[PDB]
Amino acid sequence: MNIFEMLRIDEGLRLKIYKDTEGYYTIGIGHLLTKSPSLNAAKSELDKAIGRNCNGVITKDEAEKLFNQDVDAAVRGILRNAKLKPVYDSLDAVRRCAAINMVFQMGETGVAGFTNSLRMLQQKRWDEAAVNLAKSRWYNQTPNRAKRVITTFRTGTWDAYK
Ligand SMILES: Nc1ccc(CCCc2ccccc2)cc1
Repeated sequence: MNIFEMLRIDEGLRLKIYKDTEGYYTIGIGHLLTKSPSLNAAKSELDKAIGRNCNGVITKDEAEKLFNQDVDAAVRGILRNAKLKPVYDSLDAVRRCAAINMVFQMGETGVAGFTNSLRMLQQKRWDEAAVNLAKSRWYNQTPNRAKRVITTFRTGTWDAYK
């Protein structure tokens, strides 16, 4: 198991525009296109992302290209973030994957919330961090996925994905 296999489990693969768990137009392996309710706006974003006229449909190769870019972008965002980088650097490789997973799903908009979770993770207080992480809109709205990610932070193993 690695971050690509982990996020492929959590996000799936769909080759036509679909709505994500929040109702937002998405394609591929969890590639968010737009939060606008306009399907036309989403199709424009898709064409811009692929560099061709797609009318809402892509191939698996193209979905995987966006996926590689999106994982890369999540990592690079963690490393540029003054609050996230020290915690990320403090973690082992498996727990780093859990961190990338959360930033893939939610961007960096939830860093100020999760301040306390971040401190517990840096302190390696794993059971306490797991309790705090679950006290969240994230957990309530996507509980099965959050439970998998939280188990990964708690244990440093892939048990929740096997
Ligand atoms: N949006 C959002 C972004 C970040 C978090 C913090 C938990 C994940 C993480 C843990 C360690 C290092 C980097 C990221 C929560 C919400």
